[PDB]
Amino acid sequence: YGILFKQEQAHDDAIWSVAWGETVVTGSLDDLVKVWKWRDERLDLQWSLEGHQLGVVSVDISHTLPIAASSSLDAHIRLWDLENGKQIKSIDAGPVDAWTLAFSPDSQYLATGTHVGKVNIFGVESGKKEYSLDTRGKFILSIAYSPDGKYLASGAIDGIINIFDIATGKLLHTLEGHAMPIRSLTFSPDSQLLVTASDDGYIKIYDVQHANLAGTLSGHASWVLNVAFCPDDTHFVSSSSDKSVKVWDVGTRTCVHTFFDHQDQVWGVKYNGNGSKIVSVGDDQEIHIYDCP
Repeated sequence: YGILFKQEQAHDDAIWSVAWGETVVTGSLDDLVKVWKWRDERLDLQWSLEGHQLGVVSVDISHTLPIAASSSLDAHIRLWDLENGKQIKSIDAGPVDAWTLAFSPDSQYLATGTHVGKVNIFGVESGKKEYSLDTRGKFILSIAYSPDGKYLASGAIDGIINIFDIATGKLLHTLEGHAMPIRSLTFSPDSQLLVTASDDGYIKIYDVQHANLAGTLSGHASWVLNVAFCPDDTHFVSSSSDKSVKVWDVGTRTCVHTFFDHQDQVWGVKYNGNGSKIVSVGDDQEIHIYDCP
């Protein structure tokens, strides 16, 4: 493991979210969505996407199509054409009704968490709200689709996690788990495990089928801001307010590596397509790319 490339001043304010598709997409409070090309060991900026009127909260990239989606504090979601750097369309989510974004496995739907306790599912082609999942709870700070397309999970500001059945729209389970905010959750590539991160500094691992807690990892000294899975289905990576990025072994439930070369909160981490690179972004406005064996 090791630091491979650093882009200083990637953005002009905090970068809260990043997605890896060759192509890295970053969302920042400076209002911009930037598209970066990872090629021959280098990162180089391709597009600077203007349109949002206020800071960007979340971004995602479609798995099948060359598009990215951003949500912003300006109450809009924008879809972006990655091939030519232009905006496809802009959707009025509503005031604080658009926090974190995620494309569905097939990129026909885009889900967003709301301040009112709902997960709003938007249609990529139609631009309209196609349906809503209701937790009946509190500010939803994280959402995740299970790769297999069977489930959606949402983590709330008061520590409640909800697992929905995406084909019936019914709430299948509601977990107490944490009592602090859950700013990130992610399903594993085989859709069997659900890993959740929390302000309490603990990462919790749930089996999805039985819905029970499998383990808890200590290792972050402050808020866990992000968790993301390695394609090889065994590793995941976490980032935190404590300025560190950690790589974990799902099987042994232990830390394999920590990177400390960030000087502020690290908000975003993802593995690339073959799990040989990790990208990290945060408050220090830098993009780091790490090499993995």
